Amino acid sequence: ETYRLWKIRKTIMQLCHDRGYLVTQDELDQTLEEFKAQSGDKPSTDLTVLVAHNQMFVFFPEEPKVGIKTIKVYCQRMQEENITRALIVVQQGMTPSAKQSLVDMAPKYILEQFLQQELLINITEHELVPEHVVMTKEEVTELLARYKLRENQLPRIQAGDPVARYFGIKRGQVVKIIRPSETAGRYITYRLVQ
Amino acid sequence: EDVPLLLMNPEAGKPSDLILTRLLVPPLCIRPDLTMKLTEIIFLN
Amino acid sequence: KYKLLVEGDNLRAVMATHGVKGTRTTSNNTYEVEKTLGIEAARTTIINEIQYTMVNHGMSIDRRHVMLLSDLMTYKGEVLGITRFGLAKMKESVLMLASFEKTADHLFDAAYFGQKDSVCGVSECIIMGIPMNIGTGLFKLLHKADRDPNPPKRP
Amino acid sequence: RITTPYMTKYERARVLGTRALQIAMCAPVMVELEGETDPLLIAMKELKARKIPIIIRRYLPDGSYEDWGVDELIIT
Amino acid sequence: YMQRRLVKSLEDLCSQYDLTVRSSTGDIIQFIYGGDGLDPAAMEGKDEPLEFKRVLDNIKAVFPCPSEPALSKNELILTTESIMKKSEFLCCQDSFLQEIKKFIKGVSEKIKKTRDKYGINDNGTTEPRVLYQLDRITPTQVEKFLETCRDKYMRAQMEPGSAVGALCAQSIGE
Amino acid sequence: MVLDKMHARARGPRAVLTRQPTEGRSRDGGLRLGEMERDCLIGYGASMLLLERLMISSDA
RNA sequence: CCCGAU
DNA sequence: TTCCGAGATCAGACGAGATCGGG
DNA sequence: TCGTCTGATCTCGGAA
Repeated sequence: ETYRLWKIRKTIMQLCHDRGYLVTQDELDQTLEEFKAQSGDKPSTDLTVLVAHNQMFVFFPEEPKVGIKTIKVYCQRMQEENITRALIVVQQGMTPSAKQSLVDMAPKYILEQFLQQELLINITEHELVPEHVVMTKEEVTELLARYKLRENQLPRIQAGDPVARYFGIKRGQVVKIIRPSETAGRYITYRLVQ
Repeated sequence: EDVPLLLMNPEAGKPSDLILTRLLVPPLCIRPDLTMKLTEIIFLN
Repeated sequence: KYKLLVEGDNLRAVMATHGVKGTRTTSNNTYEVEKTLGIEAARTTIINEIQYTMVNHGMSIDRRHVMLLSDLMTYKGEVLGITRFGLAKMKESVLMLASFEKTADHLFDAAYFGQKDSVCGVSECIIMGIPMNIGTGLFKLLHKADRDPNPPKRP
Repeated sequence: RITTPYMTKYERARVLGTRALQIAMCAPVMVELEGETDPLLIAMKELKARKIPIIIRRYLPDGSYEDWGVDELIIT
Repeated sequence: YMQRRLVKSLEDLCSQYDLTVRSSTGDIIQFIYGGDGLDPAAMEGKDEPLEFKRVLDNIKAVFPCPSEPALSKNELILTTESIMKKSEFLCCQDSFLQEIKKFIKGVSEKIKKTRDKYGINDNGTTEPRVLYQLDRITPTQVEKFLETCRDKYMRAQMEPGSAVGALCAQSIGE
Repeated sequence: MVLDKMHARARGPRAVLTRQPTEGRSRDGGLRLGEMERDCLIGYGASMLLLERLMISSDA
């Protein structure tokens, strides 16, 4: 069962390694035996990560449907620690009034939301999903210039896409996609985000 | 002020002409049975 | 070796269960790959599930045709299927939509908005009788006769 | 200088397209022709001798252009 | 009907002159057409523009060069590097230019496997003279092999402005 | 028999409403270069043909 | 609208 | 007690090769 | 001829 309360912790510490934080390598890969230290207790929140950039704050609220009050439990410690980004990894989903509470408090703190079974597989290492790479601000200006393209007019990926929501991308950024082929393997495509 | 907010580009047309108080009849050169619907209007007019 | 195929739709609830390596599992419903696995996996299923059903019927085809059809179908954010409805979300010009289905609504609605369309593509340059810019009308030709920007006269 | 140095089949068609219609309006012929009365057959004699008074204006789609003489191209 | 819906969306695409494929409104669909910018029409079987086994045997038969040294495995990889970076092969993107190189070494090892069995190439003279016609690849051929595989690759590009989607709508619809 | 079906129309009657050539051989014909054959003429890339074939020699 | 051709 | 928001459940749309031939 | 997508009302449920 614990193949989750571990692989979720395995996934988000693959996730926030891809987003460019400083997770030490031994903290990244755990076998289940390294997580069997806590394995009997948590079925019958003791799981909350703070990592900083080279700072996000994940949450596993044990409530199935996270209400506004459950967000408000750590709205205050969000602004206490002066942390700017957060994650709320939920069990079932948010209550349909609570998702606005994210976008009401939009530009101050970020706090993206994931489901549990959305995160149980690392979609980056899926065979169908190619290697998205977020490009820098100067990597856009050498793109647009070479193709003589305005920022718009690039192929577009949604902001609520599962890989844009993975990599944590606001509007206006451009990902670089390395689609693998058979003759070349380096078929590179870019995508502006919506 | 509130004409562009209904997305009607007012250089093309304001909302007062979504309804018909006059009506263009098409020219005779593009109808040498729609004439019969025109005279049915002026009967009822 | 063993695998298991389902007749279902709930993809990420299948992808996340214990025992299934969710890194290697595909669908044939290109929307449930788009909702779950991003757009780029939804591009690769539209490549695959056409090239799977085309080699099944004999009927060999280049991938470069399907690599274009998929890449048109998913380049504006989400997978835009080629129906009457997907054309509205793909094209801006009216007469190209108006030459397709729903000629009544697409012409009145673009009169409600003040829709300035330029005349491009081929479904409008054929209607207007302009030489289309797709193909032989892309470039244009000059003449190579004797000319120069000359000096003027002293005034 | 960056586009393909091969004359495409859409450029050979229109260069033969308008050099036929030019020579069907009494243009000066560049090939000292040998009895061909079809103006299109004169134009392919103009192309193979590489004497066509035409410069292709190739439009990169941003709006910039790039000229190419029909002498300066590799026909098939 | 499915021919009609397909071509009423896909008609206004053409590969522009900077190899990009754009819509009528300027928006990019593909950055190169189909990854390599190659015609499916001119494309050879296996979705590859050359099928190098056929071209090399064609070159050996169109140009058999008698009175030629035909030494190999020590010169073949050396002539195929001296020719390949020689004022040319810049427009060949190096995914194709790898594919010649992995084929040339693939036929370079086929030579040494035969010369492993017999017939040392000490200077190109053994006493049975016929043995040097086992895998003859003499350097008049291998330079004509490259000047053909370049030009067959350069010719079978997508010609700019070619109604690329209109080819696609027929090739799915038919 | 091909005598009932041989047909050619150089330039003849046009329809009174839309000024295109008429439909039928009994009315001196003109056969519809349909919209499916429009895409064939698109896919060849022949641009100046389609202006000639759908504006010059049909509705000038 | 029928019929018929492909 | 309140209720503001949201998943559930009907009703209406406007599509569905191409041409040619004659009564 | 259903077949489709759309968009319009109800109701059991959580937050303040």
